[PDB]
Amino acid sequence: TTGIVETHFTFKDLYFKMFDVGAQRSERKKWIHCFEGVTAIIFCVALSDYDLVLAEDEEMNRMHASMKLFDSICNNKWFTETSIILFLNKKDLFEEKIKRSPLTICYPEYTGSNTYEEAAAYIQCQFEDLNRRKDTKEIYTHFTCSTDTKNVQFVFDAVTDVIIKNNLKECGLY
Amino acid sequence: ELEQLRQEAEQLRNQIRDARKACGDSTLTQITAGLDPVGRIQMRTRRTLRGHLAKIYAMHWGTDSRLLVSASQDGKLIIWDSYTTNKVHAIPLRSSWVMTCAYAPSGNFVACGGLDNICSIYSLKTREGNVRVSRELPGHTGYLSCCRFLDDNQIITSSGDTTCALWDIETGQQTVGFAGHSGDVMSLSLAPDGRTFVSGACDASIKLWDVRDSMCRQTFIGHESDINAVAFFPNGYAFTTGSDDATCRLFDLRADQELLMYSHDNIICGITSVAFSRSGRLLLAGYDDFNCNIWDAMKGDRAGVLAGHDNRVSCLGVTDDGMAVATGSWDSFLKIWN
Amino acid sequence: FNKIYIILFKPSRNTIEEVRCSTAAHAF
Amino acid sequence: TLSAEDKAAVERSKMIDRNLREDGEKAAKEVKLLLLGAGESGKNTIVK
Amino acid sequence: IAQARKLVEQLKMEANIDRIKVSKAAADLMAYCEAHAKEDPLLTPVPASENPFRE
Repeated sequence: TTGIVETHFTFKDLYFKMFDVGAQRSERKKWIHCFEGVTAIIFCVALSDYDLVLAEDEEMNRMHASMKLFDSICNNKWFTETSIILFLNKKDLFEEKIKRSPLTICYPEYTGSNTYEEAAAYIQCQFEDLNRRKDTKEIYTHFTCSTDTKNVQFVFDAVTDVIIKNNLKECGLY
Repeated sequence: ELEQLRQEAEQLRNQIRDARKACGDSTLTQITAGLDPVGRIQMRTRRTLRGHLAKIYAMHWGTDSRLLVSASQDGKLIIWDSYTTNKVHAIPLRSSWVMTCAYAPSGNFVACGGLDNICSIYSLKTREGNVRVSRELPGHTGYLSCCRFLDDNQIITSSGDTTCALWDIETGQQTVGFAGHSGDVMSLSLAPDGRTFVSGACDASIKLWDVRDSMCRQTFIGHESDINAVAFFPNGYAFTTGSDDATCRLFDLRADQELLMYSHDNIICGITSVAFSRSGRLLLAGYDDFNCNIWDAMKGDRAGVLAGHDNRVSCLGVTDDGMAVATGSWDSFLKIWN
Repeated sequence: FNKIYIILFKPSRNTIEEVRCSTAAHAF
Repeated sequence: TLSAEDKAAVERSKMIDRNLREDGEKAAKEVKLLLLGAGESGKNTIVK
Repeated sequence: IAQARKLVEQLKMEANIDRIKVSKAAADLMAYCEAHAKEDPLLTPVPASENPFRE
């Protein structure tokens, strides 16, 4: 059935629990305060979606919608001290499609070449600059893929950093 | 002839509005001006209930006016004997994202729901000792906001999929399905006779339904924001509503319009819950500013404050004998004022 | 004294971001 | 001073509270992460 | 378009609701409040001897 999906896994003696709420097709301003006390918010953004367009509007890049959703959930009144772990996915499809089409299709003021690195850093910067609260929260960004287990390692390290910094703030030492 | 249908609907709305205007010959405050004020009302925290380790989102008294149930985001459903503060049961839950609970009018069952879009029925009396699940009610595609019992075999639920529903507990299929709102239905209030019920939604409107027909009978507007809670007047022909515009409003069924608004200039936060007293004179409403204000329902002047919660006053309930009030907050503490 | 040297002269190191970046560099 | 049923209720309440304490202590030790994105956002792949 | 027809029919049904003037409804509410006032402890604090939540 639909609803929130709950996932458990143990990694280096830590029991990670994750809650997928993509099945919730309703107003998010009525249940998002339930997740007020979460260690981190893992946000997935597909890099290969700059060329694509959402069929609902036919003039709406899915990357712009991802940016809107990320900004909405980042600067929420409840997540004022919660860290966000960004996952820029499908780096390979981006690698070929940037060779085919420039990133100017999505952002009209890109002003750059068609190499993977410039566009990747550009999308990362455009996402991270949407963090208006640059004092009490941090964004950790990855590029995933690699068909490996480095993703859980990155999540573990980022969660450990979040926990340590939370303790430091609670002590006043940060 | 779609435009003809639009014109016909506009004509119907215009004539309904004309009837509503013609009904108005006075105001509730004008008639009640002669009545004597309640004066200051002061209640003290007699019993404080502890044990929840997260925000309490719901509660519901029992018909015996002694036992109540509390639901919290720690994933428990605790049943309290308020007289002695002794806990009776603590039901573990499949999911922790609970947003509502209810107590069967006989005392034999409880219900809970939340972000799993499932209503779950728990039988308090068991030959197995544990309060194990007696019934699951899938079918909603949104978070389940409220739920109430008609009898041991009938339950009404509302949800974020913009529809309410009646259920056959033994069958497990919905008998009657109420659609017609345009936003997430957030609360409902069953009448004492059990034949009708009102339900307010994020569409800034309330609708009155009869549970035999799945056909809306009346629709009330007037609020500017989401309807967070509704309570139904003891007489049976009126009901109050709280909302995010920091106001409560009293609607009368037999006049099909408002009768009074309860607000003040020094209040800006929204209302989380409203409830009436036994006679109906008192309107107790809980706010986001950690306070439960009491209004003279017949005049609109504030008559007291219940303070002592450190966080949002989520839920509010008055006993059937009308002797005490119970408040539950995000600070994980239930209190009993009396 | 060293810390004083940081606070008055070279005051561009008096940032929350640098401190959090180093504490991340601890075990990340 | 107290009835036998009253003592039984008291010890039942104490057992319930002790179990609640154990469950809270257990629930304290895990990390809760909120996963967000879109269907075609690599969300399923990152869960993988 | 069928939704429009259903909406029109529902509005027709709601139009024919028999209504009353504000005066009678207000009188009924006030009469109920006055009639059931003595059995409302939250208004009339009952003595400690009749209070089962006494401290």
